[PDB]
Amino acid sequence: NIWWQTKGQGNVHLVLLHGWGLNAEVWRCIDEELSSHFTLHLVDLPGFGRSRGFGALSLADMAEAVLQQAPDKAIWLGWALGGLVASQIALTHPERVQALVTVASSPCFSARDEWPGIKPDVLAGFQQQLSDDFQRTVERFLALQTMGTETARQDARALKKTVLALPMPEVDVLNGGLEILKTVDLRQPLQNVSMPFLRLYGYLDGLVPRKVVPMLDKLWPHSESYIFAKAAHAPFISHPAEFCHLLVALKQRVL
Amino acid sequence: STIEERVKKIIGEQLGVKQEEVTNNASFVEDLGADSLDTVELVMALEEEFDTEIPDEEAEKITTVQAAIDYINGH
Ligand SMILES: *OP(=O)(O)OCC(C)(C)[C@H](O)C(=O)NCCC(=O)NCCSC(=O)CCCCCC(=O)OC
Repeated sequence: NIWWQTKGQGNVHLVLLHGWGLNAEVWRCIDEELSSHFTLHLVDLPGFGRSRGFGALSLADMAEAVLQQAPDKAIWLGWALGGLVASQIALTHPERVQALVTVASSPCFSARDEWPGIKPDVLAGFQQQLSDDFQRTVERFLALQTMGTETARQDARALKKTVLALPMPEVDVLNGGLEILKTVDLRQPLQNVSMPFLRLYGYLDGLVPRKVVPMLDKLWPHSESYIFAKAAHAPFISHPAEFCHLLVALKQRVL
Repeated sequence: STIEERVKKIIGEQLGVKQEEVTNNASFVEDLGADSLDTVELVMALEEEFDTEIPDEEAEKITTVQAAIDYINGH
């Protein structure tokens, strides 16, 4: 089944979806603060964390599984891979989503023509080392997420602790997640999302090149973006107070 | 199990070198092929093993095995 936790006092509901390789424990740096303004719903994505019933899934199947015990209505916040899951749900079940928020996430993670992203051979190399030396790889991935920031090392430590908090996911689940990132491309369909759509980014994020932000501003003129100047892939870890401040302001626009 | 041996074990584990082969003068980048990611991992591992915190200013200086031994010992 899918692990869900509800907490907090707020009048507006907020689902938090984590990124690849991690679990809902990554949110503990901000969940007390957020829980004072929202009713939080934290999820381990299918196959990850304590959501064990699952193997590799399509984005579509992952999203449907997550939707099963989601709240009736909520703001959906997805970080990185979770951002695709949030986006998928906003698209297919717009009535369940009061607002869509993505963080350090792209509608199309892999590079294409005129489209910045992760180079396919880079991704393939990664998927490979993963099959080979799984840790040294998961652990390098965590450092990759925080590189170049003033708090690089303690933030990597905080991410490592999340990983340590629970047994690691099976390699077929990890693999399946890379397949999603490799292949999914939501650029065109997301032009049609009608609910408020807030996109957050780290200026220093190597996994989602900042260059996509102006391009998405254009492609999704109805969406809004904010860049954290000194953040990489995990801006809520490196800049918790600024991050919570933005979500609180979003709440007021949802009424 | 001395400081030197412990430092060398961490370098050897981190970069993939058999630690009997690791030289005191070894350059992380030049000699060992470490990139900016490897060096972050490397510093984090030293802090862990030795239960200390290395400010970005010392960390930036630790470019060889010997520098790692030196810093760790005087603390
Ligand atoms: O330290 P340095 O000398 O500057 O070295 C920088 C390196 C050489 C590491 C440089 O940044 C580099 O090689 N970059 C390419 C690394 C890269 O972009 N790898 C992508 C691998 S695919 C991957 O990491 C998994 C996908 C991301 C997960 C998505 C998610 O949901 O987030 C948690």
